[PDB]
Amino acid sequence: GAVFIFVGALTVLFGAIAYGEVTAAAATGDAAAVQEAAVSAILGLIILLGINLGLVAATLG
Amino acid sequence: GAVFIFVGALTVLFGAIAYGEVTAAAATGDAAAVQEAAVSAILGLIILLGINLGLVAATLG
Amino acid sequence: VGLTTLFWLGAIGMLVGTLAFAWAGRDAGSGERRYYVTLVGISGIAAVAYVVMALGVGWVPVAERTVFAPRYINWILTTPLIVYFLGLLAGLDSREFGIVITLNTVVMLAGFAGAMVPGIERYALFGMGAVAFLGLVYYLVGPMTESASQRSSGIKSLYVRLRNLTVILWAIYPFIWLLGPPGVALLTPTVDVALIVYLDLVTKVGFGFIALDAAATLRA
Amino acid sequence: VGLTTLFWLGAIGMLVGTLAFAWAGRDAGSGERRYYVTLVGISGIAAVAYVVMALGVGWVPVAERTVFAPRYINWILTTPLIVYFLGLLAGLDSREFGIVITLNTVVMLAGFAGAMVPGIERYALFGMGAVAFLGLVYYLVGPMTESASQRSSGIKSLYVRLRNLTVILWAIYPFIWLLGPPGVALLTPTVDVALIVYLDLVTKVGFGFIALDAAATLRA
Ligand SMILES: *C/C=C(C)/C=C/C=C(C)/C=C/C1=C(C)CCCC1(C)C
Ligand SMILES: *C/C=C(C)/C=C/C=C(C)/C=C/C1=C(C)CCCC1(C)C
Repeated sequence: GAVFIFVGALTVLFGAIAYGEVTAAAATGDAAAVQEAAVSAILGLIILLGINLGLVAATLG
Repeated sequence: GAVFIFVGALTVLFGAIAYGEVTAAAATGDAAAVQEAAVSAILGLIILLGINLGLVAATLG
Repeated sequence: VGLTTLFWLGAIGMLVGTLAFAWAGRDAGSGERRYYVTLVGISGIAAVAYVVMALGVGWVPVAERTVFAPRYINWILTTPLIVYFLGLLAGLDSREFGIVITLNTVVMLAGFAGAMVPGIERYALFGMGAVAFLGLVYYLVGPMTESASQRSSGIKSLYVRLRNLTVILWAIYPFIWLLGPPGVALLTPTVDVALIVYLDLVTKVGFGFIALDAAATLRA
Repeated sequence: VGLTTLFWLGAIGMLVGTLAFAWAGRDAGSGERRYYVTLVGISGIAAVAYVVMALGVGWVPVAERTVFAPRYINWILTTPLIVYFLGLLAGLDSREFGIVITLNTVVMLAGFAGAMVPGIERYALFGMGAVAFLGLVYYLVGPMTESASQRSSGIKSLYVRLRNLTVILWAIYPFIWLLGPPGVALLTPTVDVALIVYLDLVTKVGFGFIALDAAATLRA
């Protein structure tokens, strides 16, 4: 039951990291750079879902 | 056990939607617009994790 | 994808649920029929609401955003049916049922009114919806769980599983209200619409499938 | 956050595991000690590798990207210890253990060599790593699961749980290789590093905690 708070909190931490790269890229005015950072954020968050689900399935399945 | 393929496939579908908004915003050269689309993608993907976990916990917990 | 594409996807997913629930229902007894009929109303009403939005109706401008009236109207109509389904499982009394349906309706009405208010006072209406929702969760996990614990093991087990699905996923909707167009508009209209389609589908159709799968195991 | 901040977080998480595993280990019998020592080596080695990267050492330029030598070197050293831990649980034979450690090592060596190759032929090396990994998964879910099924219920239960954690999460690493700097570089260096820190921590420290929690329940 705590595994869910570990996963939920790690996800926000990862989100904050991804958000930082988007805003940093934004600060340049280079649209392509923000896109690059955003594509990385999206793939990373999808991968993160797999990791969290794997962890959850593995411990509670 | 299939619930995991429902969740995994829905996540990629959602990712593709978010990716489309990022590339569309990118096509404008407006960095702030890509940032806007990317921030939405990140929050949306975090929320999506909650939904998927809720579904998984609820059916297999 | 556009908004209307997503609305069409919502409508179709709801139709699939409705068809599945109607057909699973040809196999039911006197005491069972009400469950299948309730699932048909829930998904059937949501299916029509999604057609309405897909057809471009009820897109209400509020300041610089768009709130979907049929979104909230169909919640108002269908969430009491979901609470009814749960209360039937729990074996709820006439009076206590009135209490949960009231709390439920306050949530849905407050959120609809809030989405409609351009000014900052929409957050007070949200706040009232949120407090009512906490009261709703209390009944679901407290009194209603106590009632359900007195029923057969198969019924108790389905109640807890649908209760957990309901409590966890319903808790997500207010965050989408706050982050989406009704609140601070950090979610694009499209992402907002996609999340609600998904959530609507799981809380109605997923909920229904879970019920279908347990009902089959019990009678047979 | 920067790369070095993430490396420091990796090092600290691994240290926390190592400390927890060492201390949990003061309570163990002759036949138990090897499990705790193995967990200490796994997390202890990874802790040092993360310090090395955090201190800016082993950042190897390969074309226009940076591959972290200590990443792959510490996998090479620690993954065989993880397979060893699993094989002890499964009750594996001398010969079959040699087979899984070999397959494991081929995966890690191929991925390290591939990360080092600037040209397109790095994907052939990846491919060889991937085929070996499928062979590894086969032993884990086939022969090794068959062996484990002959042990006490508590041991069988821990093996299956650690096996599932291992099979699912290890399967994610190659996708990160393909999408990150070693492959098509769609993940930024930072995101790549964050995902691997998380994954390393779960497959070592999470794995260990799961084992600690079951071991306590069994002996006592
Ligand atoms: C089929 C539709 C479902 C299950 C809709 C559920 C919607 C809610 C639980 C909404 C909750 C809200 C709050 C708790 C606060 C006020 C805003 C709302 C209406 C979005
Ligand atoms: C503590 C470290 C762990 C558990 C590292 C696990 C790493 C892997 C399972 C890597 C797998 C790879 C492939 C299957 C294909 C080739 C590329 C690799 C080395 C990333």
